Amino acid sequence: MILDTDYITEDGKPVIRIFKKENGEFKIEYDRTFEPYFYALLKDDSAIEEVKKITAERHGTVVTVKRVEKVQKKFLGRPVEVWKLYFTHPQDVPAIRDKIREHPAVIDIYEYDIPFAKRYLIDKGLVPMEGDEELKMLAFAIATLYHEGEEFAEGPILMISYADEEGARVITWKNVDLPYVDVVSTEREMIKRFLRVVKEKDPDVLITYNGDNFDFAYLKKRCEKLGINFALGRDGSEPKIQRMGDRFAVEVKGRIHFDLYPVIRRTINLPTYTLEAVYEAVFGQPKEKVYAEEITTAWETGENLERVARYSMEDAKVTYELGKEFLPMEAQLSRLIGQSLWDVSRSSTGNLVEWFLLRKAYERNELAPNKPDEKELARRRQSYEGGYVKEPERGLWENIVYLDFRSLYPSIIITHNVSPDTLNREGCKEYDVAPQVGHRFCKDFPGFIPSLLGDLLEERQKIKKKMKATIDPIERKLLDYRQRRIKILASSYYGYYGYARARWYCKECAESVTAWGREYITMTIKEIEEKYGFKVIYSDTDGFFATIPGADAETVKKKAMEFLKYINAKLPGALELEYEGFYKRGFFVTKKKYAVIDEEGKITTGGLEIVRRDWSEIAKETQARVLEALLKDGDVEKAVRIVKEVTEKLSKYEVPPEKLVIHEQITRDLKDYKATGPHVAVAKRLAARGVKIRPGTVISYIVLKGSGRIGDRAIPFDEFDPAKHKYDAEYYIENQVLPAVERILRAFGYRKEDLR
DNA sequence: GTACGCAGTTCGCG
DNA sequence: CGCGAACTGCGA
Repeated sequence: MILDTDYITEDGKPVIRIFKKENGEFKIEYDRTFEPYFYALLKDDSAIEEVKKITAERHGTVVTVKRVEKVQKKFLGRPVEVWKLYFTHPQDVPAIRDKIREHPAVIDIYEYDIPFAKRYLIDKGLVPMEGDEELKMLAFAIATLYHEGEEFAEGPILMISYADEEGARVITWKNVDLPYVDVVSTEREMIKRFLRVVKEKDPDVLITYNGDNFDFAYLKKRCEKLGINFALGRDGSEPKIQRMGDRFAVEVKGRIHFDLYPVIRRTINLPTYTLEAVYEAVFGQPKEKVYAEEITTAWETGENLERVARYSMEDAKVTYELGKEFLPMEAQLSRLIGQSLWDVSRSSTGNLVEWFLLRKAYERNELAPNKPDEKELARRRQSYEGGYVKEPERGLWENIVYLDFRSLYPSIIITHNVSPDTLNREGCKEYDVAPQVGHRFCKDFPGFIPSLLGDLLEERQKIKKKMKATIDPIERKLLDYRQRRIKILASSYYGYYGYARARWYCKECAESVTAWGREYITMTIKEIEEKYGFKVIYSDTDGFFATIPGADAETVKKKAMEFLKYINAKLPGALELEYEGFYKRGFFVTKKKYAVIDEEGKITTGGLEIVRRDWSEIAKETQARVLEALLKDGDVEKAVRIVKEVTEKLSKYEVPPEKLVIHEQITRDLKDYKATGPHVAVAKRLAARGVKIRPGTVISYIVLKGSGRIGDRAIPFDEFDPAKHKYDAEYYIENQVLPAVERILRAFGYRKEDLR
């Protein structure tokens, strides 16, 4: 099983290292034969003699083109002639590529920003994370001494906890009477013992929760301050801190540093992403938080260090448990994308699609388009029309079916062969024509993306079959993870077409896909109303709710089935409308806001405050209980009484302040805000106290009693002192609970004033 | 990764 | 000094 690749330099030459786990043994394979390269498109072949002479400078050393070769390739499916330019070292390419591109005989250059070790995995056809190999994992976490207004890692690490299958332990340099605590004499001795623990356990994976931006950078700054060779790598190297975007990332050679934080952010939508919140959300068990101030107090007074050590131990333990849950998933993603787990677990959706496409392009001798430069990026900022949203027939409805298309956009892409290499391609004998926008797509050969998308959907169907028949539960689970990742990838192509930084960006493809989608959904709506007497209540992009006014439940279900058989004989190719469910009652608030209940009593909602992080729990729980009284009990009067009891508890300050927390993430640098709201005002006061605030930080605040701007009265919740602070009961009644429920109950004649 | 949509905060204008 | 526009977050 391949775990990772990198390269080192030997006498000026790159040597690829393939880190492997085969039959339980860590192994490094070395490859000295791989040459870095990129491509140049020339105005005339004779010009290669001049291009060959171009030089540049690296670390004082002259950079030259090593060797050149004319190759034939395809660009968007058309033959093209380019020159492959070879170099001695991969660091030669960034040094020289601009001077070559700028040459007057060079039209353009291609595949010039592909990192050498990832180039290697593609060109050799190697796939990471294949095989039945069991990886050894170890989570760890640190606890530190913090003083307000200090510089990063000015204070010592107090505890290092670690956990694996055999349990969890805490190393610390004060005496703590717990059986899982190992006591050492100093911070230095604690770090050194932790190093020895890692070396002795020799894990394949190190699991952290936010180790990329806290724990490893803290350990490095302490190791520097203390003069410790932080030799975590299997080659004896120290952890490598890399800048990645607005943030950092930490790699450990010969291991995989698995930081759960970016994995969870792009996998689960949660109100906050504290370790405690993620743990409870995933396993349903509570984890108590101990705050820095309590840690510092406990360390400085020596009082109650057992609480701190238990917190530290639980940190490592739940980090291990979350690692066990999420690593096999990401490992299947790594295998599907064909790049290392380290890279893939940290990569955005668009980047994941692009690396998969780069590999498929290589396999098909297709030269890759470049990422856009600044000019082209500005060219690509125009938008296009999206999905169809019908204005709902607002109110309460009965006996509702929901019908939707199976993977509408992937089905359109495959059926109509929507791809940049088929778009308006001349000389074909069959075309499909996008409605409204008019773009033509040739059908004479599978387009690059349709062909890949069809293979993905097919393989996903084969995997589900093998799952049902396999007796190995491990294989079945890993197959499950793979088929789920394939589905996600399949559903990512449409958005990637519209992604202005995409190599294979194609606005014409994107808007053809949404144009066909609008046509298919509005055609279906028109047919079910005109030929089957349904009334469509609401529709958004790829499905609709409908009923037959005055018909009983079984008539609506039967007639819906008859309509499906009718309509699906009219839909071409992969398009398929399906019966998604039957709902006894549904309430439609506005576009994108509804709630329905099935015949078993389960309520599902779209777009309602109940799922939003920026609405307080008191409002969300009140909305949930109202929806229960209406859809499940038909008891409007009960729902009204519920809102009144809630507002009465807020008025008497009887609601627990925990239910009053609002969460809103910071989306940009604090400097770039044109307007300041509550969460921005709270972020700025925190940052004014030294607190790191980056895009993606979730501000969790509560609104206190007073007047003026809400922003002026908002404090972070973990500063809420129930004696020094009184929350704004009128705000939570008037701006949170009542708005969330008024838009529902007004359909029955009530206004806000009747709900207090 | 995309477009479409609601709606709460804040501010400024007339 | 009510009303709307800008800004903002997050919801197929």
